[PDB]
Amino acid sequence: LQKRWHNEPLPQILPCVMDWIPGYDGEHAPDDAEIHYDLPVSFQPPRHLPRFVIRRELVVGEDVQVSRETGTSVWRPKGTRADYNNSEYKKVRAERL
Amino acid sequence: HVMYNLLCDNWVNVVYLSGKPDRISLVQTLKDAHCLQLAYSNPMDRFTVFRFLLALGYWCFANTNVEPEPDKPLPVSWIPWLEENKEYFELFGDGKRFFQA
Repeated sequence: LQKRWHNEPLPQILPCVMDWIPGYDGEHAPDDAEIHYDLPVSFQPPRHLPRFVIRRELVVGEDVQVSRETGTSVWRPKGTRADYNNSEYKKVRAERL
Repeated sequence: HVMYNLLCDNWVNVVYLSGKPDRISLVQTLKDAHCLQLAYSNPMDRFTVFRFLLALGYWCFANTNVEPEPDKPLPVSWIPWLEENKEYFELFGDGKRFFQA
């Protein structure tokens, strides 16, 4: 589960929608199954057929592991304040002198 | 001529609980009314289909005096009664037409 920034709020539950599965034990459609009209047959004279749809849930941390964002989002100008104590500047200054 | 009866020809699209969509006629629909579901894209279409089915059941009960029971396919002596007057459900006929003038 990808994230985008540091304080990105997250849901504890991830609902999922799945197609119903045959198998002749539960050959009849269950009670908690809804019907969706999204079985395509044709497209130019568009034709759709019913399809039984089941619903389940998932929980973050036990099935899906939360990932982290890559790169840098917030952009700031460099604006490096000059320092007169590090070694590199102390040698560059003597070289200029 | 042209023959097209409501009971004889498949014009009702349903879906069985086993997941197989199909198109069937009127005689098969009420024979297995306990194993399928009406599937129409527009909700008004399936509402009017159910209303016509209810009105037909009301008429046949009025002329057979049988009250339907739950979980049954349908009460017996309803399919043969609808087959008795199969000429009344005529479309593109000669003198007798269904829902026409």
